[PDB]
Amino acid sequence: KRIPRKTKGKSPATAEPGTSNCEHYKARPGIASVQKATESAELPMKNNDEGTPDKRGNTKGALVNEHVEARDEADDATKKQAKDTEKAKAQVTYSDTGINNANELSRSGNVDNEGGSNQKPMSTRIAEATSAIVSKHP
Amino acid sequence: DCRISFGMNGAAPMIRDETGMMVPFEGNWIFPLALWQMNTRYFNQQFDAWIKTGELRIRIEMGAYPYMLHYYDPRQYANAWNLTSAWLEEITPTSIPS
Amino acid sequence: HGYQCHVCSAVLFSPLDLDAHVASHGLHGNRHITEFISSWQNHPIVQVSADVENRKTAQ
Amino acid sequence: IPVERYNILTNPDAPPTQIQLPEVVDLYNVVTRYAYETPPITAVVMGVP
Ligand SMILES: [Zn+2]
Repeated sequence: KRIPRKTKGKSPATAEPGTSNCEHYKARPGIASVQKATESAELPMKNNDEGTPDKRGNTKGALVNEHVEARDEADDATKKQAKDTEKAKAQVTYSDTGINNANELSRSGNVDNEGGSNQKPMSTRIAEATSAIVSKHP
Repeated sequence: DCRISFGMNGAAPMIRDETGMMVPFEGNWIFPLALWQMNTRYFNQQFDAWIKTGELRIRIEMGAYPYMLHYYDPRQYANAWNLTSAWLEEITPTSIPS
Repeated sequence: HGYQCHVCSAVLFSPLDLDAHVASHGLHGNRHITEFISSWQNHPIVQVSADVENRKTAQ
Repeated sequence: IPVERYNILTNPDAPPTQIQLPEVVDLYNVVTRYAYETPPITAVVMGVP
């Protein structure tokens, strides 16, 4: 037996009564509508791996500041909110709330897990650290 | 409270009482109409074979129901399954026919 | 008419289909994940994995 | 041939499930072979009056 992987890996007696096919009863809330509504809630949410390292060593993601990332992150989620229940402007907004939330932070590739900045990736920093100290033949 | 356990290896399939008793598909039973309505399809395939040839009898408590009539000739043979099974099929969780 | 299986009251068609169905209950005759069948309407609902390329009446 | 590995062949008084697992790994053990079944989720759903 073989089962495929989803991800990419490392390498004439009787004829009884009772049965019928008439289908008199119809679904009162509607089975197809409840199917289509249950589909969207069935989905697990996405992750973010922002600030987390890859295999090579650097933190993946953008270069934008953390709070600016949180603000336009909420604005992009408001723009996504506007597309469902199609309107010009969204009604249930995430940005432009009446509350001052200015000390909020979300993850981005500006930082590493050490604490320092990430204008230069960790792979090139390690490469220059080990290449500052070499010596050749006579 | 009613559940239906299947019969295995020749045993008769049983159904549960309000007193918590398992009885075979035989005898004198009393149903409310709403029970048969809410399970009108699963009970047909389990019960209709035992009403036609077997010895099972059901009193369905309804109260009020509209009726129809069909006359037959007492010199000729007459059977009522083609009307009775049509009614027992067309019972629906929303509606019943006459 | 199509003939049924007495355990779950499902409208089976073929003897091979019945002998494939009864193994879900556990008897041995002579694939998908969930099998829910109702009691007041003729509409069984089954679930299948998300990568399989067909979904002909399949969740 | 390493006699310290093939224990239950060479030891005349050894129980068949004795493993010397912290000290030496050994081949020729006694494995339990299974054949299970994984049935699908099933439920007959019936309404209450
Ligand atoms: Zn079955």
